[PDB]
Amino acid sequence: VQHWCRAPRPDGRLCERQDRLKCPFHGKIVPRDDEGRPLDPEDRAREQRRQLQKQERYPSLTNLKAQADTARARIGRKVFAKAAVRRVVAAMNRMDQKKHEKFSNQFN
Amino acid sequence: GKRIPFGFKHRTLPHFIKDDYGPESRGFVENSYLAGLTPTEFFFHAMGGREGLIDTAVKTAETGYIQRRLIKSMESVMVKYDATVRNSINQVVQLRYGEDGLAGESVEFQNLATLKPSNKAFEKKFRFDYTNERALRRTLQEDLVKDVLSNAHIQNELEREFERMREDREVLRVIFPTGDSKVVLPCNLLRMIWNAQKIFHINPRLPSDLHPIKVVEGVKELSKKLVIVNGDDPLSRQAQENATLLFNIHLRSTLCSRRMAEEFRLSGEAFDWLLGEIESKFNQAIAHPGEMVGALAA
Amino acid sequence: FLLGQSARDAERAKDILCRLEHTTLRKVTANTAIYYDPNPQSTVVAEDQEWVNVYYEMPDFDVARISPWLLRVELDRKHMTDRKLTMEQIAEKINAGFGDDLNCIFNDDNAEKLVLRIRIMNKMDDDVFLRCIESNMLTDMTLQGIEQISKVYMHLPQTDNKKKIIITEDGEFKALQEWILETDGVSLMRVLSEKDVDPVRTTSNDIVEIFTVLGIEAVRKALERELYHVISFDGSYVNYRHLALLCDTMTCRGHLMAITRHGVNRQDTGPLMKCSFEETVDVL
Amino acid sequence: QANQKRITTPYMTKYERARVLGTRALQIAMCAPVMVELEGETDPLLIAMKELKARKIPIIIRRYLPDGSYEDWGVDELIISD
Amino acid sequence: DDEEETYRLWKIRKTIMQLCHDRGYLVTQDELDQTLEEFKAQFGDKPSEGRPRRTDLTVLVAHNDDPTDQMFVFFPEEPKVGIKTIKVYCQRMQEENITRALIVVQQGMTPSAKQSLVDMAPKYILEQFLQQELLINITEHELVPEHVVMTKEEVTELLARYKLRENQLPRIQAGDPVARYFGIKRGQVVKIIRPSETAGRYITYRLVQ
Amino acid sequence: NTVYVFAKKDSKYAYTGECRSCLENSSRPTSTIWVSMLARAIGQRIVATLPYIKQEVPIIIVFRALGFVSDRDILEHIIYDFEDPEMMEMVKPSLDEAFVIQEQNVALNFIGSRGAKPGVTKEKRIKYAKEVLQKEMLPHVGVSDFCETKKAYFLGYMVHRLLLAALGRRELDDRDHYGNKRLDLAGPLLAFLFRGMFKNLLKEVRIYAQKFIDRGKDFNLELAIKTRIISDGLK
Ligand SMILES: [Zn+2]
Ligand SMILES: [Zn+2]
Repeated sequence: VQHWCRAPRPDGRLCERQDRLKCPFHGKIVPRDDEGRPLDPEDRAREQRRQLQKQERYPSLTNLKAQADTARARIGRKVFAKAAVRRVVAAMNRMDQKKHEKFSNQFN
Repeated sequence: GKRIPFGFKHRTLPHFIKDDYGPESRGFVENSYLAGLTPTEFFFHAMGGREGLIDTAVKTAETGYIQRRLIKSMESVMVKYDATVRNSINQVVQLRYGEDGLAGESVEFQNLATLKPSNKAFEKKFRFDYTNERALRRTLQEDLVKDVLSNAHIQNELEREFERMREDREVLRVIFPTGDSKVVLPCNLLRMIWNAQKIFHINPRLPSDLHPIKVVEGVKELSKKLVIVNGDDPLSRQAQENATLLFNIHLRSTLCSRRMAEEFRLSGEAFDWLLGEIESKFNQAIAHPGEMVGALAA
Repeated sequence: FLLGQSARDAERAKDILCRLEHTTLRKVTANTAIYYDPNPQSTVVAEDQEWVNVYYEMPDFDVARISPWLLRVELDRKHMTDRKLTMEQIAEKINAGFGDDLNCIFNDDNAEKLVLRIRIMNKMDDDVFLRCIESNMLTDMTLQGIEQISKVYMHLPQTDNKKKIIITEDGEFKALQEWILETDGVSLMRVLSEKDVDPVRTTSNDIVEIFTVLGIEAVRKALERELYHVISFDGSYVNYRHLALLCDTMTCRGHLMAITRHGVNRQDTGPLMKCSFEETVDVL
Repeated sequence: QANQKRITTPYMTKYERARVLGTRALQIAMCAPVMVELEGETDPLLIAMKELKARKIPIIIRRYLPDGSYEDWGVDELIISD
Repeated sequence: DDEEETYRLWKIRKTIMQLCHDRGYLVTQDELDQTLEEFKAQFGDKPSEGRPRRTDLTVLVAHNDDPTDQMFVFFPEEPKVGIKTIKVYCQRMQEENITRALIVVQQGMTPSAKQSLVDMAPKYILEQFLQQELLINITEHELVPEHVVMTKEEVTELLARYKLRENQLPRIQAGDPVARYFGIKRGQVVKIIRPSETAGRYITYRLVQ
Repeated sequence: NTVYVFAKKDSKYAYTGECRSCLENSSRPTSTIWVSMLARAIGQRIVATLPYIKQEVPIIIVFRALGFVSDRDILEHIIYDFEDPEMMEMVKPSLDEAFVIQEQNVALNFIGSRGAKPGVTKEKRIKYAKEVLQKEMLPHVGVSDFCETKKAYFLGYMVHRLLLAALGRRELDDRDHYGNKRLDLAGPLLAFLFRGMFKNLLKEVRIYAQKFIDRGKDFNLELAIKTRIISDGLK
């Protein structure tokens, strides 16, 4: 992993992250010079366009939707779904299938 | 399918030490049936034989069920007087029995001559040569040489037969992407050719009497006599084209005008007999209507 | 059947292989643990603290929203490479599936131990909750490939029956010794539509799935093929008329008909033949 | 069917041959007149074979076609092979 | 992420062009084979950001002998196409005065919408296709033979030849992959030509159901 | 009287360790008991299928109902060595499943509420559970009362064997091994018949004695004993 993210950080430092493909904090990794400008002018234009797009874009009573509208509720809905638990049980049963395969030579 | 299993606790028997993977321990019999078998080989051999016995004694039920089930499925399909194949409800199952409408007890393995040979070898072997007078003198009698070498009608006929064989080669290459010439077809043409040689004492050392245009024409009328899908309207003659495409390719190539002068050396009488023979032996291969092909297939 | 140069060199074929095979997260995870870390700046673990503080100082993702509860997961190298795969894509997938609620971060693919962290960031408590997330992630987070395709094999077929047969410029036939993939699950719909998967020759031995994906004449030819292979496996021989008649009887109505009381006894044969075959009382 | 065109095969099949011999033998066994000359035969089937070989059996074969029509051939019109 | 996308959209365009060519319409050979880079040039190579947009891709082709027999090809965008967009496209097709069309959904079609397709059939004929079932042109597969839809005159010649009723032919379900590709409907007879190893070539017929 | 851990591939139980118990004397037929481990929170939860209780029961309950109430006293009987972590986290989920029932009488209610007939007084319910856990569950360990430390050790052994089978430290029992089988010669078969037929003789003598005693009159043995019962039954 040789090429570095090298994007201009808000602190004036260039990123030293050694990711093969993408920077988690700067999107796709493009080759940058010692001062962080991408070598390809077209890549620089695309990055500038992406940055510009990103920059552009009974009350006194409790609302039950507050609990329903939260990350934890969403995750609980996703994981505790009948389909999801069924897939989990299937995978764990295949794990059981391997520990059933732990008797090769003998009768088992 | 595996060596003897460890039925004791990591032992095949109590005569061996544990975790013994040697050949003796898992059941390798290093004795002939004439030298005897030592007691452990006797036991392991008994186990193997028992597998065989149970197999013979437990396959049979399922196979019997399959036989019954297929029979009841297909039983009432039969070949009709229309030459079609139909079921009891009278719906079509096959417009012609087996896509060519022949019985199965009269076909036999044959071998397409033109499928495999290279383009140059096919050129060399199946293209009649009417220019070299040497070979024509060696193979054809004098008069035939005169006519074959002067006339241009004859020469064009021969070039047309080669054109048709080239077309056939491409059609075969389409049908048989893998180049296997083993195909099963009604009349055995190599054997009929050999028979005809023997019946008429065809000396392969003297120039022959057969006129190559006789070969071309006689084969054409023959191909017209071998009728599977009768009729005259366009649809019936397209069907008759298709039903015998491959027998006609094979016939037209083996029964060529060059092969027949360099390989078989038949004479005019022999050729007439051969054509009559192919016609009859073909006409006796056709399915007899009323044949119960469903029960036969099942 | 591979299409391009992938037929010849092994590496391209192996690329396509890993691009078909299903790779859930379990297959590429070494070990996991649910820690209790209130302060990211001071992890309980020492060996991770470097890249930890390399990430948490820069505030792209809030530290206040983060819960004290942690998942830490260990990836093992040789598995991690076998699928020609890197933490970037796994990070990507975990972002995709759960969205943004599940924070993820991960070190660089240089440390001897390949590590990344999924501590959440926003009935059952968070201790139970992160166990549920762990189980769900390990079970059904698809990283690659196509479900219901477990393994995928590769070989150069000795028998000409599977080799690539071509007509050279001289008109002579010549078989080629090239790369194939024999799988273990079946999803033909997807597997056809892929880069360098030859969509003209790749088949399957599962006639129903063909019949759904290719129609009724496709399944007629396929049914012929499977039967011929079963019968003539042991060198035996059976004429073709009989095999063709069985196949054509069995597809003559447009749908696949089974040779059973369900398919044979449900067509329009008239009551008496039906009662003869099976299930007499109901029929009559 | 128009008895001018006849689509059916001009050969006596094996089934038609078997049944022609069987019927004609049973009719000889019932003292019907025989059409050819007998040397010493008394088997009804040997005589039926003699008649068929000479093409003198007075039977017509009615060949039903799957549409519904039929064709009325004499056994002497049909090419017998065996 | 995007190159896959432009590749997919180009392939689907290619298979639809072959589809319309075999369904009998006029499609210039350039469209039968338009290489990927040409598509990128004409429509853009980043559809994901929206260059091209799927709405940019619609096709309109004209039948060979009859110029008024025309057929659309609409590419909606929402993976699960609602009834509303079906109303939109029906109005589109109605006002421009064409009677045939296609849809290429991505993830599916709302049950109300497939119901609207089915119920309104006698007025105009328009069919559903998926993305995934167009990335491959099935009629090139080695198993699937060469089907050929026959005209009514040929059918009556057929049934006069073999003196059989239509119900005495083997069937092909109207929802078959190849009936759908060919767009045949109940009552039509599709002729198959496949090569047989015992006869060379064999022609069979199938009535649609 | 020996514990056999099997596993059925197409099944809803990862494992099941049965014990076809039987008091050595031919007193009653064998009363089987199973101690299974539910298939794949989704942690593995061990349960037992006692005889004459209409439902499966978490084992930790069956330990509570035997008077070993605290959790640690139970893990003394199941886990003979507190160092192996893996078996401890194998037992953890099942020790959570029944955290709710924490005292002997509560667990005895829990068991006896399943059983004979729903609407029954409390004391009969606890007597029912106690009668089961003594007389019917693992008789070969002992039918007498105060056999509860023995019963607890044996049930802990059953669970130990199950947990080893799941952790893979021992092999699943083979069914066709003859060490596991017993040939059943004329003695045992004919004693099975005699036991049944003698029971029926005794019931018939009860009927006869009862009718004549109900009519206020004495009754003769020699007419009470319908001798043909044993004669013709064996014959
Ligand atoms: Zn960076
Ligand atoms: Zn960054």
